[PDB]
Amino acid sequence: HEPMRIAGRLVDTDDRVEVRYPWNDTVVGTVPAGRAEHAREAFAIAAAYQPKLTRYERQKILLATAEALAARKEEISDVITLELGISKADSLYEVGRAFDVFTLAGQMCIRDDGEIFSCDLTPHGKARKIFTMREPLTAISAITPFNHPLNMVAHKVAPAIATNNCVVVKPTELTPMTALLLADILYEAGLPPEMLSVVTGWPADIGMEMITNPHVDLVTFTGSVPVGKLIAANAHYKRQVLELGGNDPLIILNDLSDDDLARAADLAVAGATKNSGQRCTAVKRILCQESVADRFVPLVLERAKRLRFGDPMDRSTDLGTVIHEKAAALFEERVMRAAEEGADILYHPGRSGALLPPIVVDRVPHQSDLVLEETFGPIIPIVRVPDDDDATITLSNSTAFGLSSGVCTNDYRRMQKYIAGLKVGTVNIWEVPGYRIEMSPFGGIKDSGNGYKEGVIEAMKSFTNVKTFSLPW
Amino acid sequence: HEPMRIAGRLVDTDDRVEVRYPWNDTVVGTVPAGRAEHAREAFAIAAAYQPKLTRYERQKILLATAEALAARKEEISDVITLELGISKADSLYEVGRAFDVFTLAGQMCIRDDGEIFSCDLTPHGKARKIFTMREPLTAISAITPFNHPLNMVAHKVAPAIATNNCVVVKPTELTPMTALLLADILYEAGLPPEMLSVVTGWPADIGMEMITNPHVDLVTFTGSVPVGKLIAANAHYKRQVLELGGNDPLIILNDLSDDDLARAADLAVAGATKNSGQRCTAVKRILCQESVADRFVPLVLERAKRLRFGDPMDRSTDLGTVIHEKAAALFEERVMRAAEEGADILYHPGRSGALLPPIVVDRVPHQSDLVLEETFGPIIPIVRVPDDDDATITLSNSTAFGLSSGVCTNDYRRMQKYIAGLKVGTVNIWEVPGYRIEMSPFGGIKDSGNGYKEGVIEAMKSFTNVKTFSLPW
Repeated sequence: HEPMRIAGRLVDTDDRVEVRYPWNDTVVGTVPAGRAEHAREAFAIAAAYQPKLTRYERQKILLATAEALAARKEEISDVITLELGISKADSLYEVGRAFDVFTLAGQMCIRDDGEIFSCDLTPHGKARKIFTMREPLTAISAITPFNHPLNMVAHKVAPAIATNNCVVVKPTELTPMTALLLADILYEAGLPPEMLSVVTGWPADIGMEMITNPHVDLVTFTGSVPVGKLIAANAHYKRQVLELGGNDPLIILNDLSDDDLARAADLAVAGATKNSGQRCTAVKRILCQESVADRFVPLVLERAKRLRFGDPMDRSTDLGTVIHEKAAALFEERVMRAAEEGADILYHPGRSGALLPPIVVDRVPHQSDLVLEETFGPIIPIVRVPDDDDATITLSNSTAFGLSSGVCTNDYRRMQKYIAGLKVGTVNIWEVPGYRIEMSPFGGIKDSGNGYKEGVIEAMKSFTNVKTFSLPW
Repeated sequence: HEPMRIAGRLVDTDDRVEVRYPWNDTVVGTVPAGRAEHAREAFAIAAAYQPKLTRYERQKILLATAEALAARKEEISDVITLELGISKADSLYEVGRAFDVFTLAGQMCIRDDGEIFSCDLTPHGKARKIFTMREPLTAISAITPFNHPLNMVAHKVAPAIATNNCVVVKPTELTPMTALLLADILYEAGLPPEMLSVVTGWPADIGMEMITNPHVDLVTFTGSVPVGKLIAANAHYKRQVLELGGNDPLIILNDLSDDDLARAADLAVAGATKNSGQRCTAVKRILCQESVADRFVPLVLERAKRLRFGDPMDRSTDLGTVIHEKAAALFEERVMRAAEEGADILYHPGRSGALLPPIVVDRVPHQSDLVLEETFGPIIPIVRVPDDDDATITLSNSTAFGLSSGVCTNDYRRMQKYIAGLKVGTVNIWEVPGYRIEMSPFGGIKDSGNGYKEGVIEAMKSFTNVKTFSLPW
């Protein structure tokens, strides 16, 4: 039972949004069905407040938050698992990521990336210097998805704090409780309350206000392509940082030894199945060159069978549920359909509500919905691709997405060919597409994002205006 | 009489857009009334062509262009003056600016701003490095205003060349001939023709295609607020760099000696009247603190009276016309009206068609349209402000714009207070708002721009995607 947090105040409403635990579809919490007026108030407070925190004070708040996350991780991951349905293993891991986000944002506070230009450069030159500096925006709108109820909020809120911005968060109504808890932690860690609000409600009531409120200088959104494209249409003349899906490959080249195939298999399974496969950067396509497929697939199969799927609150569970039963149903459907198109299902112990096992499918036609569309579940789909890198690259690039990628090979020449040729934001050699540090530049192209980078450092830049000034010299 | 330049080809149409010389309203040229299909063809060519120029080759082209601009400056400034009506003095100066743009873009080519991250940073760390690199976009759409028929095209086209992009430019139908000439110079300088097209036509025909063409990854536009806002609304899910007007102050603080007032007066008159006052960063509001106004105003008056305004092709003319007679009429109107509201017209030798003298007006109510609106002409309007910096800053910040500013003072404390307090993209101490180098970060906030920086360096970043790659280490 959680009210909204509007600049530190608990704000309630009559109507409720029920939050259900996807494992057994029971109500585990309720939050307000907030309305435009609530967001509107949150933004007015945000706009009127001018943060004056020193970099030291910002760092203290961010580092205090990091410890609170560590200290309370069991509690916080319980909340995550209860609304999202991912295993405690995955949700404990999420708290670790959020711990990194706050720690790195805290540490980046001592950093000033100002520049200096000399002006006596051309025939038009002058004896003068130009200096750079950053300033915060009026207010920032953050809209977050169900997949990382904690880490997604952390990524949007920590850089805002670090830069003396005021942010208003609207988490998805599917997983709003983690956000509300994070706000409480932040207020306790000493954040001036005006710097953060978390509002909840139905998209038809409060969603549009997040996009159109006149005080909002920047909308930062992570979510689906259709909602993303909608936002891009409706947030006129506001800066927008849009992080949409991925359809990311793990590419297995034919130079690999059997030992290496086994490591690549480890990556494939982990990358496909972590967070119940609910990552923009999950392995959604395992592109295996024909030559090595017969050796590779059995290794994948063997690993997929070891995974324990079931009760997410059980600490020995590897793989919990996906967000809900109809997502699970849709994913299994895409599997069945691939099979009818010629795919070979190797492992499928059966779906149970929102609980999908780590289904292994081989010889997936790469046109088939399963892999052409983004499939946001723990499917392990192997697409057999030619023993030709140009063909492999063209195939890898043939979807509407372009976020991240993983390539397993020991041949440098081929490595750099893929690095140069994949149309994506990130190419990871010998790691899953999902691999990054919380502060490296993160973002996709094509349908994966509108082309701006995120991660702690780029978010901090993104959340400021550069002001220049020049002095006689 | 000039055709469009579509990837090096001369492309004509039956219907013509007449280009008129604002000095005497006669037709000096004609260009095609291009249509959506022409733009569409330019963009298809752009998208299909993958530039492979080395950085060396790019630099050669850019630097060869610079020398052609210097070599042909008399010819080029003639073309500018004949379609825009600014004095030869101003149009020669414009060629110098474009000379700088190409020179600096050329020299910035040897630069690689790639970064390296170590990954062994947290408990989730790995023995790995992440590396950064930049890649060009599919196609860039550039839309330019009448203001700087040459320099505005230069700023959009040079960084595109420098980054192996393909750009399609649509100059305003008011001053399209300079753009067409620059395209010819670029082709001669060795640019692969696919990398540049210049199309012309009515906004109602070809304008929208520039905004919505599916190959366009980025729209870069400089122009009016209304047209800017329209573009922001219509270019869904495209990156947009929007540079709108300014309403920029020159602020005269009360610490100044009479000697310093005289220098400040020089800045006020130059900043107000240069390019016939047709700069987004023109001095449009001279905010003089009361204490010094009686000493300052006469110094302004005296300098305004020295300006020679008349035939733009006369080399001793300082001040040519504005873009057309109805703009001129609108600006004079705002002056009359300010006078009715209590302003004091000190010098106004009379308007003649599009030719506006450098009108000096004192005691301008700062609510009056003349200074509250952007007045894009060589008006010299003095607004008397209180001997209070907080009031001065609040007044300066009270318009819908926020681009640049100038502050004349010798008191460091007050300097830094204005630097921190003015809500603008740039604060120039002891220079006009318009002062910058062609490669320093340039851009406004509020109604002045959508919040992204331009100038050669930021443009180059803007016109690329950052791709990261990581290697086991």
